[PDB]
Amino acid sequence: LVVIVQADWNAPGFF
Repeated sequence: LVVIVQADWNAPGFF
């Protein structure tokens, strides 16, 4: 749900 690291549930980051 953030921008850093691979990608989360929707956003391109976990951090």
